[PDB]
Amino acid sequence: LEVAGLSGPSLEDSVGLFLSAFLLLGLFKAL
Amino acid sequence: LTCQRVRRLLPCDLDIHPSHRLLTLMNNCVCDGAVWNAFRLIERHGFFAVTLYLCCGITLLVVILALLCSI
Amino acid sequence: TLARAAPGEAPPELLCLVSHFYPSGGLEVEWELRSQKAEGQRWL
Amino acid sequence: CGLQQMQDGELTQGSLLSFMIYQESVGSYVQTLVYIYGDMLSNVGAAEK
Amino acid sequence: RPWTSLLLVDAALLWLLQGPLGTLLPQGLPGLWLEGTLRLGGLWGLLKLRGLLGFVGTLLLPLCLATPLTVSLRALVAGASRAPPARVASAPWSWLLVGYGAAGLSWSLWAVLSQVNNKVLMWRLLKLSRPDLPLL
Amino acid sequence: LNSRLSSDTTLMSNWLPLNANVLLRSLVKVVGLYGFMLSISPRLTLLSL
Repeated sequence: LEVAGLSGPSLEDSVGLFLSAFLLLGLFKAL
Repeated sequence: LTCQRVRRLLPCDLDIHPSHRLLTLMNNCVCDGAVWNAFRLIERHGFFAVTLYLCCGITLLVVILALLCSI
Repeated sequence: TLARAAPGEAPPELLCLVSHFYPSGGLEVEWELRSQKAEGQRWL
Repeated sequence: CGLQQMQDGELTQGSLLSFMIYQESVGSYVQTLVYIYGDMLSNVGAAEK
Repeated sequence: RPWTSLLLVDAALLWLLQGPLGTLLPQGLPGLWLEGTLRLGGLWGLLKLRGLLGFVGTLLLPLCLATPLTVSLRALVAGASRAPPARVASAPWSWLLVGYGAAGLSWSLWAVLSQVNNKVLMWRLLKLSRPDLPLL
Repeated sequence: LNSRLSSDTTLMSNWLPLNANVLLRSLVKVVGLYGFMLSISPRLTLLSL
């Protein structure tokens, strides 16, 4: 029985966070 | 992968100066010959998809020509 | 495949397949927690 | 990242190799496009007089 | 000054959202989206009141919506069949550190990224090259 | 003035044969390669950006 814990982000998760932040800041600049 | 059978020592495109080339992780598999094989791509992704993609690529150039002609 | 997250509620239903046994009768299936008596609705 | 996905079972070895080939090719093409466009712009704009 | 204040206010907001405030919020993607919106609203208000939004506002929207948005994209590509995502405040410190790093790196890239003269000169060159259209 | 007329004009048109060819080839190929790598794995395709 797996449970949710304090798992650290994977490398793909870090890349996704970077890309999402980049897109959001670009959108903020756009508007 | 039959592309990895040989080690690529020259740049994939010979019209690019060696100093402007990129040091690729996958030698001889990312060269245009190994990637853009019409028969292999048609077998793997279907005739319609490859034809559509090539048509889109060609229509990009057609659009560039149309823009130049509008002048 | 182990199971999903357990932040509270949403427990998946566990299926136990016993296949190709004779005689049909006399089979006793029991659920345990790892040893303890498992809790949860049970049927066949 | 692709190795992690393959270990997790999301995609097979052949799919990973094909995707790596395609993605490296597009990376090279996009870098070449950007560099050549910038080079043309620099050469045209250096002759401003 | 402004960075320490931002860190303190962010920590306070995350702690508040971890407590009874979070329980009211739903669970899953909507929960993360609402938590991010509340985080952004709190930061925006507490920085507008203290007059420290002159140069730190740009970093607010990414930092607060990088974790939820990311998750959404995953659930849209790899599917939502996996377990419901965890809230930002409840997540360990590594996620917060990676979010800070992502926001900072995106901010630096956008600063570097933010030409008209070159474009007009290139258009002039195209006008001059128009007579050679058949050859092209 | 003569230096402008004999060198800046050369600069303005010094790259068409190579740069134009490279740009057009890359433009033709990128769309198809992106389509293929989307067909294999949209997740890794988004990662590749």
